[PDB]
Amino acid sequence: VKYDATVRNSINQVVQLRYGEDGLAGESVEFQNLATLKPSNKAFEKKF
Amino acid sequence: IFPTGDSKVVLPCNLLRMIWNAQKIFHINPRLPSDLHPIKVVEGVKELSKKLVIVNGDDPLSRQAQENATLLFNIHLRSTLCSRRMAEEFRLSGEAF
Amino acid sequence: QANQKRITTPYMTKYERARVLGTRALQIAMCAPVMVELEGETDPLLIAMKELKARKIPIIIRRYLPDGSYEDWGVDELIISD
Amino acid sequence: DDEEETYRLWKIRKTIMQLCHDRGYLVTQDELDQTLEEFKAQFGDKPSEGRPRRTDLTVLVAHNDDPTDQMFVFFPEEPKVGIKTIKVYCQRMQEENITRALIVVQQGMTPSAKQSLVDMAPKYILEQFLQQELLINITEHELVPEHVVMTKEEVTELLARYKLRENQLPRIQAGDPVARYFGIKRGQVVKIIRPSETAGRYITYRLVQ
Amino acid sequence: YMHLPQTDNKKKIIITEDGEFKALQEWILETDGVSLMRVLSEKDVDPVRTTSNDIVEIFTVLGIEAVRKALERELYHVISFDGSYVNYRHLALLCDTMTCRGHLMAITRHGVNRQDTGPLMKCSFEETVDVLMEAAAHGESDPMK
Repeated sequence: VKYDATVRNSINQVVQLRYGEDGLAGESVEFQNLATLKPSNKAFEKKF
Repeated sequence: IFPTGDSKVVLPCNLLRMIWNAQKIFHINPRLPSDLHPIKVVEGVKELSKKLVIVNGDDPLSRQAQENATLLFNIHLRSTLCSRRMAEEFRLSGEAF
Repeated sequence: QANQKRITTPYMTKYERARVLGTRALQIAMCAPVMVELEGETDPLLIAMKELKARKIPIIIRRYLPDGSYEDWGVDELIISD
Repeated sequence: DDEEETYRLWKIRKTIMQLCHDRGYLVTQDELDQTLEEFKAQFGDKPSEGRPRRTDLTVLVAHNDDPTDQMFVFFPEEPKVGIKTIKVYCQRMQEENITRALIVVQQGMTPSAKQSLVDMAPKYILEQFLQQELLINITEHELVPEHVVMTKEEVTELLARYKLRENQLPRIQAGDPVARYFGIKRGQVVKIIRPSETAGRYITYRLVQ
Repeated sequence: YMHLPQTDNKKKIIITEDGEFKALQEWILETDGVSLMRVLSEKDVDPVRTTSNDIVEIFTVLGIEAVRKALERELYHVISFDGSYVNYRHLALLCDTMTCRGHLMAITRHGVNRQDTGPLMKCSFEETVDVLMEAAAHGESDPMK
């Protein structure tokens, strides 16, 4: 990762625009739940 | 974006854990009503999300790239930090927010 | 470059943290002046870490952009991740 | 028989209209949404010496910004295109004074025909497609994401934004089916918008060569 | 082969009128050998969700972005079969870097050695005297990066 936060090769060829398509390191990332995809339309309207 | 109902997804910082920490650090009572106006939550989320920078720039190309990179965390952030969820199950206060 | 038009993540990462904490501590090891008051410790690593906490490190970091143009950052405007 | 041939020609025409709309051209909405009954109704019924003769199924369609480019897609009747067919097809160009056109090859074509098409002209741009290639839409597939072709000013704005050169961008072959589908010359840059399960939506830049 | 799938990966998942995801069991077909180019052209198959295992044929039919996505799915399937999980970032990196040259980069002596990179990094991995002799004969320069 160069200092422009772009993943580049040895001869400066772009592989990823950002690390992991988002620019975030993998040490701190956690397993989470969206809780928006799974509820139905009635449940979504009731809860939000 | 997500088919097959795969709700499990990796995000940087675990929102429910920090909400629970804010509950159990400031000793708030979920039984009593809280003092937190909904637009404080609204523009708190809006003013927060402008300071999560990945693609830093001002031109619309970098703005679109930053929105694309931040989109999943933003779309989870607005869902978790909604006004109704806060008013019902989290019951956080102003300085807690 | 000038003061304006200066873009890089302002969080001083762990690699340059280790590099600065090594170089300045070796400068104590080669009897350089110490930028902070110290209270009875002799390890250059400990005093270098203490003055990195104090943010009084007298070197600057020249960061190589992949385009080729350099970009100079000091220590006192970079903020510690810890 | 006639039924399978009508289905094949209907699918090929629908994919050709989808190609023209994805490239962006004056395609009418009901022309893109044509059923099999409508195709049997308006461009003839049964093939093999019926009203479809693989000649009247050609399409002429112009660009949104300026109606001059005007592809005239072809449909050769022979299983193979031997050079005299290409000669009469390119003689039909200057009578209508058009630049772009396409050929839908049924089975295959000669090495000498391929040679003549590749070294034809930079003023007579001609593309090659197989018949069975047009029974499916590549962009309609789940695996293939959306491709958007930029203009040159967007490319130089991108290169000014990220301080990159043309070599440093990721590359995609000119023989790639998507690049052939969009009909793009070398040196252009396509915008690819794929979804990701760690960032939601990703934008990927490719430069053809 | 004909079998109704039980794992939710190969099962039909659509949205409904109430907005709830519903598991629909639909007939699927698994074959031996790859002939995808004529398979999607045939009557009554779905031209959207049909995939395969081979990489060269899916390169020749769809495109390198389909190679990217299919290579992602196949590597994720072969790693996460036994229950061991690995982060997506490394998979995305490897799948981009084997598709960033316009063709299938094979991670073998014949694939990585054919770049415009430095010859000295080339000679650190296989055919070491041959690529150094190539660099000496062509006189190509190493930009030392």
